[PDB]
Amino acid sequence: AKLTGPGDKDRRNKRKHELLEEACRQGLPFAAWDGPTVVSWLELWVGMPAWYVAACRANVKSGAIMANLSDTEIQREIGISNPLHRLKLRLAIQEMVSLTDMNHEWVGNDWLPSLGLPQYRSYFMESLVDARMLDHLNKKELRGQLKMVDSFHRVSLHYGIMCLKRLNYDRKDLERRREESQTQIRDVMVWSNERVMGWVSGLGLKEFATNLTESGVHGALLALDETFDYSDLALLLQIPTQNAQARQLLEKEFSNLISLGTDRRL
Amino acid sequence: HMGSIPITDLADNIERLKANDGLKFSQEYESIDPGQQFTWENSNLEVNKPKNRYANVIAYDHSRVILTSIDGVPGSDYINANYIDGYRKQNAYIATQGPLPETMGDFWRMVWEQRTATVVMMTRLEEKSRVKCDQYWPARGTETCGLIQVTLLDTVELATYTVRTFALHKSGSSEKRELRQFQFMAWPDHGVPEYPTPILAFLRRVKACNPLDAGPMVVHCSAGVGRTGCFIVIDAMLERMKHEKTVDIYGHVTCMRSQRNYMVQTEDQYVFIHEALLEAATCGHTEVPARNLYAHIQKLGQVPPGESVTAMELEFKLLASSKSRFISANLPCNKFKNRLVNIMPYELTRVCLQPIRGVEGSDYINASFLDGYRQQKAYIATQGPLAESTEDFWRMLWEHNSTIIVMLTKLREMGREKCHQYWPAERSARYQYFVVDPMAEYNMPQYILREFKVTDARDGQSRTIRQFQFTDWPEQGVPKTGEGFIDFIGQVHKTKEQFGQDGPITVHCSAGVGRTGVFITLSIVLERMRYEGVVDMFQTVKTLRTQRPAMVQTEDQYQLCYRAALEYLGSFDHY
Repeated sequence: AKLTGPGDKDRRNKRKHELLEEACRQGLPFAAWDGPTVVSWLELWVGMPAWYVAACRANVKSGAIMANLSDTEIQREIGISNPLHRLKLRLAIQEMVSLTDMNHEWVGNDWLPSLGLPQYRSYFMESLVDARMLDHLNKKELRGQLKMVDSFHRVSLHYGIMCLKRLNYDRKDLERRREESQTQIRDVMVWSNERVMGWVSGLGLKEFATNLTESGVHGALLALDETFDYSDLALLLQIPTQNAQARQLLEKEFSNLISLGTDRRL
Repeated sequence: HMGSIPITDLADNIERLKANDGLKFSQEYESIDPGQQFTWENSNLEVNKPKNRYANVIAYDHSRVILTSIDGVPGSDYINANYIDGYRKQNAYIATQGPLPETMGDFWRMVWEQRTATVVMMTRLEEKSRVKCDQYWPARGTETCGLIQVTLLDTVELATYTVRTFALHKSGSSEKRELRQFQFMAWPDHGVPEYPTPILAFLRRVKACNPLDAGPMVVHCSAGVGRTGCFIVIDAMLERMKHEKTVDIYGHVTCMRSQRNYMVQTEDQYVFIHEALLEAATCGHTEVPARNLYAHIQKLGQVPPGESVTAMELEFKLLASSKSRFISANLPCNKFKNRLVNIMPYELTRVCLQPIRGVEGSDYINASFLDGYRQQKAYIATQGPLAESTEDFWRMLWEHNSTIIVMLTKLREMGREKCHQYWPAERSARYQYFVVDPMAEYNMPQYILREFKVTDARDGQSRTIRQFQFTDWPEQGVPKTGEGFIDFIGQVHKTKEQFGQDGPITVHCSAGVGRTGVFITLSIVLERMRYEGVVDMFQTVKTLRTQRPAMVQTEDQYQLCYRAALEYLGSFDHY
């Protein structure tokens, strides 16, 4: 960016932290905040689109009203008919009350592809799914709205989330752990789809590794699921059944992988 | 002309060459002759033959680029490449073939030893399932090609070209060199480009970024003689124009043939060079840095000496001055599918629907693909749907994964229909194969947002399609300020990003050219101004008009674009 202004990313990010600082400095609990205060909160910290914040500017006069807003009241005063958008909101206001980064862009552009699930990017982002919402996803919400009809992908998703909880949602810690496991066969729970593909081609199976793209195969699944053996992985690599040598290298090396880099009972 | 031409006589000369099925062009092109014999002993050596992509495209010995010899390895000095003189610049370019898998190390070592700062790639890696060149740069990180260690630092993808920045390291040395690569993306799979506007943009970008104190610029394509030749001669002749206001294409190609075989290897390419330079001679220079925009607009509103209207008007007239392209649009079976019978899509860039068996013209809709700042086919510009074309309209959005619509009119204005209500208001509706459900509707000061749930009745898959309707466009003339419209353009694109909608943005007004032009023009210009700090209005509209006729239809609409750009600028720090 050659020209800079208040519309930049870091400018809006600093103003966000400055309004928050101003809130927690003045001492006001969430329920005491003004009208203008909660609508600048919706834009900047929650990240709602302008049409939501317009309906909030016209219908919510205080944080007290907002906090007590029922599910059906949200739909008619803020205008949010989207259930996952509501969820984003209820968790947001809930977090603020109890307290008085990893947003949907991160989930969509970073996390999801590392799970080997990039296809679902559009739907997750359209629904504004941040990290905070992941454990609160219904089976109905996954199947329908987020289009995950493949049950394995929901499982793949499930173990991805479990991994995040194992790491207390620390993105910095996650990224570091991934870096330190690039060259060794240790702690595969943190392994991405790349790293797994990178592992597979290292065994001498370069011709199948690319077939793990959009497969939902990632390290957290291998490490946390006991029902997942080499045969599951074999057909996800689209390995010919008659190919006995491959299904040998894979089986042996899959055993080395789990034994050396997980805590699984096999 | 077999010699120098003043640029004022260029158009007339091109006309004479074109006459009688271009008899004169052929005779001239066929007569090009260096008038000497050459040798290519090094290219024919048994060890170097595999280093030639085409056996019949070789490097003349006197002008070939010689690499340093590697002890113990015969043929270490060879790469299929030759120096090419530029305008008043000796060995200004290096024409080479696109590297083979086994000459990639040689290729990079040439770049090092020649102290090259800029590589120009005139091809995509693959065109029509045919390999034109092998990828020789790392997609990510650092790779080692022979003795050179290549590191990808930065990539910038724009619609017609990509820029990559590399850092080079040679083994045994602590020296670090920077190298930028410019890849051209808008050369068709067959023949020459229909328009010279994109290639001219590319050259201007390259001239701007190639340091004045570097080694020769490497230019390559497939064999390094065709597209490579065209780039080089246009670049040289642009410089000659800048200095002498003449051109000697025939002269320069002749000299180039003394350095490498077949430079400019087809006649249509020879013609393309002429046409490109005619466009450059005609359009002048219209880019202005943000710093100078205010004064520039003041200046455009003035009437030059000996003229009758403002520079703005003249500039606008010039957009039209650079003119059977409506084939499907004129088919009897499709005429009623055009809201205005005189506003039709170009055949090359029109949006096509999957044909339906037995129904002639079921593949047609009055809509064109338009390029964005960063990607091609970023916008679909179409007319305000007719009731006749509503079913087709929904089918277009589905077949082309467009999930954001932009409406720039009311349903009726001035007592006439601008657009049919193609969407359900209160209850569901079935439009042939598709079921459209009204999900929500949000009223904002200067626009309305409508969300739909579209379902394919064939398999049951569904998408959310969103429509942004602008309500504050005056039914006579243009907005006094662009404040509201700029914000609208921001919201539409902010939505595309925040919701991860990868498909095109469908834009419509009445005929799909006036207000739609303004929307798309400003979408590109405002982003380019934010990231490059420059404004090229004329070039932006002129590019658009090569993809759909008459984009930005009236001068007050053009005036509006300038006015809005200045307003957007005011919202930045320095300004």
